[PDB]
Amino acid sequence: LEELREYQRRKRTEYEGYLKRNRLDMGQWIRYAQFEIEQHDMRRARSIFERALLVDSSFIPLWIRYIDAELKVKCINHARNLMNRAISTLPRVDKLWYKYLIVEESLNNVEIVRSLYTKWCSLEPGVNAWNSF
RNA sequence: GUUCGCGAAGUAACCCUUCGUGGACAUUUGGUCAAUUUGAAACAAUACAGAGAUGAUCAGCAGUUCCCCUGCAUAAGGAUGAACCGUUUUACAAAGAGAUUUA
Ligand SMILES: [Mg+2]
Ligand SMILES: [Mg+2]
Repeated sequence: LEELREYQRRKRTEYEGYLKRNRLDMGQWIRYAQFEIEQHDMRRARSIFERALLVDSSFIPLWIRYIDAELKVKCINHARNLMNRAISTLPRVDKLWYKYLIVEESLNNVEIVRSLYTKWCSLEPGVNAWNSF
């Protein structure tokens, strides 16, 4: 196991030595987050995604891959109440509204999208969103 | 222990000693800390490594880090003080062509 244990120790010093000097570079935050997903450790992986939302919270390719981290392992309520934070942060962004719709379409409960489009039409989006409703 | 009053004793022109009693006066220090190995100075020596850029040899000054030492120091030095010069795949589709395939 120490073939793996000092492996996991050595890799975490290499990415966090880099992110120490570059709080930016959102691509390295995602890559170091994906390393901890493959270690089957979602407690550490959620930390890196929360630490990276502090640096930028408008870089929505970070948001979407944190939803994808939660749905691939099929932890569903952690991706559900995440959306109480995500679209209450950025109500104007299209893709954060669309992805929380289509994921609910594949989970097949249309009572939930009956209240989503209720707010999302009270919010007055524009032509491409009203037509999908 | 002092002093004021009281009660006696002995000496006694009520004075000096001594014993027994009431009140007064004076009133809460210090520790975050126990006296060698097991609750934490450092260096020197030895061994290895070697002090930027570049074809090569050199003056340097910065910035970045959950890096410091010397110095009164917001000065100036400390290899241009040190560590950084590694790794990098999805907001993702539009158009078409073939093939597979089913009411
Ligand atoms: Mg310097
Ligand atoms: Mg200097």
